[PDB]
Amino acid sequence: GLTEEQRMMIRELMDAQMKTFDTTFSHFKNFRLPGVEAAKWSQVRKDLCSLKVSLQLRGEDGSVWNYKPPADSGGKEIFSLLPHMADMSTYMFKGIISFAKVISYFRDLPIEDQISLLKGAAFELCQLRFNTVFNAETGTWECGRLSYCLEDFQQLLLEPMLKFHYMLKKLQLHEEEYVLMQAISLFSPDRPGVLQHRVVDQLQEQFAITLKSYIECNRPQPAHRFLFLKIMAMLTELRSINAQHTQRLLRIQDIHPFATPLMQELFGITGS
Ligand SMILES: C[C@]12CC[C@@H]3c4ccc(O)cc4CC[C@H]3[C@@H]1CC[C@@H]2O
Ligand SMILES: ClC1=C(Cl)[C@]2(Cl)[C@@H]3C[C@@H](Cl)[C@@H](Cl)[C@@H]3[C@@]1(Cl)C2(Cl)Cl
Repeated sequence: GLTEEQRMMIRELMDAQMKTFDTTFSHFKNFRLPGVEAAKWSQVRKDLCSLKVSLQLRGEDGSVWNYKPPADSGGKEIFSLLPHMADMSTYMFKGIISFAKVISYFRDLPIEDQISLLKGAAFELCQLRFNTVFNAETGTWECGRLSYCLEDFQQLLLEPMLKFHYMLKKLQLHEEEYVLMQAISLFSPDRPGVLQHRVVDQLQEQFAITLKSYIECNRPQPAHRFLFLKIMAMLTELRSINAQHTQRLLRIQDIHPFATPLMQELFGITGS
């Protein structure tokens, strides 16, 4: 029940996803691993312990390395996973940038708006891709040979990022619905610095109409009533999480620098 333009739109998004999402993380390599003002620190300590994961690395030979993080003992040990997480997020950001550049509607925007949209949406598209490898039964992001497992229930769901991942996963979305969510987030007309507000706003409305129509054509079941509105509400929540997490990053960076060059670009840090 989709128009020709709508089916072409979904095809181009699925094509871009297929070419730029390394779903087995086969090409994520050479990453760092953990080794073998007072009111600012209190806040940064609160920021960093809201996400506690162990790390597992499965070797191509069948060997397994497992890392269990330290407890907070009021010292620098809270930063032990930051270099690794910077490398993983940088890796994800490159895939996201490649995704945008493959899409015709994005290529056709002026380069300054391309940049402003990527700065605005890179984190959100990263989270959307990570949700597709999240295992909600085991609390683990399964990234090929790497796994990130939440450390020991309804308590962890208090953290908005974690509640987001569990709630989005339980909607049991199709690949097409995920990539349309990525498009709607990418083409957000109200990101800081956007000039072609009207063009971006019209593109976003078309991706949202395509998603609403896709759901109406392919999901008649009572469990999926209001699915389109649930997704849109999740995208609003993701924007709030984006703003919250950007402020945590800048606080951590202020007292303990760790952002990679690509992270600095996307998040406004100039090097001075
Ligand atoms: C997720 C946190 C805020 C967002 C931070 C971030 C945000 C963006 C990014 O590219 C990398 C990282 C690594 C550290 C993350 C933090 C670790 C704990 C904190 O909640
Ligand atoms: Cl998404 C995101 C990724 Cl990707 C990183 Cl590198 C990390 C990897 C897995 Cl554990 C997800 Cl939950 C986290 C965060 Cl919030 C961070 Cl910590 Cl940004």
